[PDB]
Amino acid sequence: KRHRKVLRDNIQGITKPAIRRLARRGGVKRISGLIYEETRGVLKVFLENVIRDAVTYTEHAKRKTVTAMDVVYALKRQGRTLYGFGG
Amino acid sequence: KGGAKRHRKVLRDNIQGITKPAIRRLARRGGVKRISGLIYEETRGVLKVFLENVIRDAVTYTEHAKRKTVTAMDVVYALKRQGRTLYGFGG
Amino acid sequence: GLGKGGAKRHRKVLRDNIQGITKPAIRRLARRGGVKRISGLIYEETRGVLKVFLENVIRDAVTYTEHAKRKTVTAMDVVYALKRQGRTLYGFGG
Amino acid sequence: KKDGKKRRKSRKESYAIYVYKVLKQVHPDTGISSKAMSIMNSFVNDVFERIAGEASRLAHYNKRSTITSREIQTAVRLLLPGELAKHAVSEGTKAVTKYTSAK
Amino acid sequence: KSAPATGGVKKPHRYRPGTVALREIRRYQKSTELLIRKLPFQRLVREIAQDFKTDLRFQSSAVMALQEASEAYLVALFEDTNLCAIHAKRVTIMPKDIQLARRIRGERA
Amino acid sequence: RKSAPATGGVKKPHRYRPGTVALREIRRYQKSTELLIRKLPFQRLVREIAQDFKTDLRFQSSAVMALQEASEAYLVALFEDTNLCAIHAKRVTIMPKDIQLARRIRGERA
Amino acid sequence: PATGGVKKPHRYRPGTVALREIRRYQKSTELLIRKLPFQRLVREIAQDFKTDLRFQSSAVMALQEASEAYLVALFEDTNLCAIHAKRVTIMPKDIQLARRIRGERA
Amino acid sequence: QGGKTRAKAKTRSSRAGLQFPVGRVHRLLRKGNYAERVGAGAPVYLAAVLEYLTAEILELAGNAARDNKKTRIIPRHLQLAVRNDEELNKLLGRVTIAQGGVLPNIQSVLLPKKTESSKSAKSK
DNA sequence: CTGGAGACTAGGGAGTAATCCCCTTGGCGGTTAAAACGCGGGGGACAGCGCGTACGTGCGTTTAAGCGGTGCTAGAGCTGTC
Repeated sequence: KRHRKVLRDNIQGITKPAIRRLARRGGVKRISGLIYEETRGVLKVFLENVIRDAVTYTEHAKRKTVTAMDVVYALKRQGRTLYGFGG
Repeated sequence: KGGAKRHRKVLRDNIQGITKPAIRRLARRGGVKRISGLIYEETRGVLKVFLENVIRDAVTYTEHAKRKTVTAMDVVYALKRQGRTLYGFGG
Repeated sequence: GLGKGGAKRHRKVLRDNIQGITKPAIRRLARRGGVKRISGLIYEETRGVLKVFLENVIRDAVTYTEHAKRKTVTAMDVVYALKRQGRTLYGFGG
Repeated sequence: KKDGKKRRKSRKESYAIYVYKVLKQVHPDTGISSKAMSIMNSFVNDVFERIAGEASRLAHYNKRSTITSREIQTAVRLLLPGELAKHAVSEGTKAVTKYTSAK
Repeated sequence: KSAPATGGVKKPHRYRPGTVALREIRRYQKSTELLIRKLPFQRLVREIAQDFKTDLRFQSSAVMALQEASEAYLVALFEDTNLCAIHAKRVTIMPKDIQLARRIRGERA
Repeated sequence: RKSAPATGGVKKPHRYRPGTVALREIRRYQKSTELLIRKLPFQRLVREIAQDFKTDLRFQSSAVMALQEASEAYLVALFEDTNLCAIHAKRVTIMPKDIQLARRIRGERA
Repeated sequence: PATGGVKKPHRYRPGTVALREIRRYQKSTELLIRKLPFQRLVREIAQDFKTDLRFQSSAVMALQEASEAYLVALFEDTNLCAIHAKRVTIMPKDIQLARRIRGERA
Repeated sequence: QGGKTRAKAKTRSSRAGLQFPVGRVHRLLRKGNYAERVGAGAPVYLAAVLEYLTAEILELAGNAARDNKKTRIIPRHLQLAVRNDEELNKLLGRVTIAQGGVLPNIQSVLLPKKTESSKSAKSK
């Protein structure tokens, strides 16, 4: 009953208005069409580095669930420290 | 150049060694007058999957014989089992 | 004139401290960067850029020197400062 | 006991001698310049602190008072990328199994 | 009339390519919100992490923290990308700008 | 027979037209026996794949030749079927539409 | 033969020796900044922070090495900005932008 | 136990065939106050990792020395290795080597023709 | 080839290190139950490409005057002593 599906690219779930909103949040008047894919591509490489760091913390602690503590520890090294959710 | 000295990128390129003239000869031998551009990539892909299935059986034969060297007999067993029997090497 | 002129510097006090990095010197560093063309105003602007780096590294160095009760700044203080400045240096202190 | 000796036995933790031996053990007839010696002397010490910094932080996060091969192997994977991580741990587990196989 | 469109006529001064953007610029700077759908994002983090750990489990704080870090990183890239376009006598951010921004920061290489 | 790549001339209707050299190549390549694809680049491909499958593994000339010869024959036989798929439509160009149909009909990929 | 009357000098067109200077300088391993002017500059700056200070004659060398690498790397990043703006010259807005995208300018 | 070799019969470096001062690693861990306890197997793992990093760079430096036709390794050889491979660039992206110089970089406008690099087959 | 410091050993009683005894401590795996955010829904303005158009920017070339680097000549900060 534990159905599984071979990994298909669902990163395309990020839509153009979502990228438009992020661009408009950064004060962008017009955004190129190709960047819509690149922004998701940048999201992929940034996420991949984070989880690769994140899973190593969980593997060392033998804990399956992803803790907010473990995420901050990975982010603190890379410099992307996020205040909140940790103590 | 001893030691490990291994450089491994996220992608691989030894597949691309088989190039358009190599694919062209097979297409002409099969009588194909013209070949599309993306067939070159697909033909390389077809080669990859076909080789992978063959080696899977051949590897099991090689290790069962406690051999660190592959021989014509081992590849024949994999080829004969899969139905693509080869005559000319071994027997 | 080609000599015997009045624009011959002739002084080292209260001058040349910030202009010691002259036009060829900045060109030499820029050529080591591989660049092809140098703007005329880049030379004066580079003086301010170099100032912020020199001040920050020394700022950690002086505080390190005061902590060690020494009147002399060693390469270790520079290396320790450079570690937190994003420009690490290897080859000194050994 | 001293009383005539300069007693200039101040020691700075250095790895140049051990680095030089490694060079001879990977290149049979090759030399190293003393100028390049100072570069690698601080390099390995910096790598030691960086790796031990990961191990110390990892132990503190897990509320453990001990560091062993598990923490450092975690640190090696955590810092070293790609083939370097695979080979560094490969040397790492090679060392521990021979250490436990000695008297 | 106000904004007919329909079959089409030569439009007068209307919402020009930057006009609604300023409205969206004002709106997204007037308040703090998340501009990324959570449910596809939750699939995104789980999908990529499946290879490293099978049957990976997340936490409510973890997914939001990762989204916030990812969203801030993309915004931090946009503010650098937008300034690069103006440096190139352009007001539209283009893939040439994004290549330079990550390379100069060392992220690209 | 003059080619003259220069500006003068509007070319010719029959200058080894697309497929005519192929009609020459099919006769030449079906008149002799040989290995078509490159040998050494294929040898590296076999070694690289086996290296991931098994960390240490040696090879011999007979083994690699058998794998290459079978692969070339497998590709040639596939091209014959794929070209037969191509003739189904009013076209003489092999396309990915044909290779998907040919493989699915056989035991591969289905 | 005479003090005046020489023919047209063999002078390269503008932007030519840059190709020759590029190849020479990347192969070099020495500081391109004179040590003595740099020595006086660091003492003057440190005077405001500390009234009395000395140097080990190696920290001064270390500071020059870091400053040269900081400038050269910035110049390399600056060159990338110039080509992105369709110009060989590196304007003063390039360096200010280059340090803005990086962690500098703060 | 034993009734012989009541001295330094062997060192901890020779336990795993290593050449680095494993005992120094243990002392440095205690000196730096990384933790109140450091178990066995950590310094031997770290020493092997440090030895591997030392050997790979030195081998590349030796190979770079062969390119420059010099037996002894000048600091220039170190800079070429750390930047040639993406594996070593990540670790030392913000790291300077004393007297190491820089790599012979080139760009589009850094050429005679207008934004074209058709020249090839020689080192680039 | 003439000094000097470091890296190897020889020994001696404590510390940290593997080992192993017992009660309380955290994630997992199954159930649950009403609020919530997601699928497709159908067209509208509103803005990416791809031509202009209409122009102040950076390149292409030649003088110039100090500006780089080198010989002396005296001192000036930086190595080591107790």
